[PDB]
Amino acid sequence: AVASAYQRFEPRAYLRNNYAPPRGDLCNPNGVGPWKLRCLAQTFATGEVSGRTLIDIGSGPTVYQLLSACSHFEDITMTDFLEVNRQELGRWLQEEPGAFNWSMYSQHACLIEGKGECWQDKERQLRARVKRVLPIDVHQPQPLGAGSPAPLPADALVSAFCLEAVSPDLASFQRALDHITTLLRPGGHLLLIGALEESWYLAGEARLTVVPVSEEEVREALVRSGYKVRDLRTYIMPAHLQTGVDDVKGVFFAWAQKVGL
Ligand SMILES: Nc1ncnc2c1ncn2[C@@H]1O[C@H](CSCC[C@H](N)C(=O)O)[C@@H](O)[C@H]1O
Ligand SMILES: NS(=O)(=O)c1ccc2c(c1)CNCC2
Repeated sequence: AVASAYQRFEPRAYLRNNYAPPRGDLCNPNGVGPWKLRCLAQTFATGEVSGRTLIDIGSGPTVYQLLSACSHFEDITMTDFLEVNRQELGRWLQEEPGAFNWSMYSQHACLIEGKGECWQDKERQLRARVKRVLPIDVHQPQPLGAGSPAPLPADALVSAFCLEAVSPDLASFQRALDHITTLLRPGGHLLLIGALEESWYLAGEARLTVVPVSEEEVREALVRSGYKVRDLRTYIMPAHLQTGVDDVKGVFFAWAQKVGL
């Protein structure tokens, strides 16, 4: 019944808590922001993660996780359980009033990538390759998609801070991973980012209870679901980034392959 708590989820508060200074201050190279974008950028740059269709699971109200991705997939589908979030994304996609400002992130993605691209072009490219924002539920064996417009099976998947924040225990976690994995073409690639050893995090009046997982638990989970773990890294949270919006201990990044056998 996490969903019950997620009913009170405030997008603007979530964004403010996790993507605005200090955590949203990309100037310092030792912060999470740089780190996250760096993991994402290096991965796609290897050129091994490519295709036509890609799906972002539990996008929430954020778009940074697709910044380096849009360069490699022409059809991008973003998703999220809450309508509030799908709407918050819409504001940015259609450049509506009050949309969130992702400039710092677009810019840094451009710096790390090194193609001399300007942030305006990357944002316009991402906006262009995002075809639709679909509701989803990782708890359903068929992720809230009876007959979804989304091209299946997607060529790749990306998920940031979703699974561990929507499942109450390690098993819900494991099963949810199984659910989304079905959406992925064999030989496909998964890019997973999430909290390490986190039990709660706020979001306005919403106070989410979550499953504290370790790098090892994540690895085992990926393996159980049939992935070869291509790359798995962890960022330990510095004291200055440890605010009162949660109790994260670190952030992990995983690059996995749906092993076709
Ligand atoms: N059953 C479910 N299946 C999938 N997503 C769910 C869900 N219940 C809640 N969510 C979504 O879980 C997300 C957790 S926060 C996710 C973080 C976001 N991807 C980022 O990178 O910042 C929210 O957008 C929330 O609405
Ligand atoms: N500081 S951060 O940008 O790396 C980040 C992003 C999302 C979430 C957390 C932390 C922790 N709680 C889940 C949401």
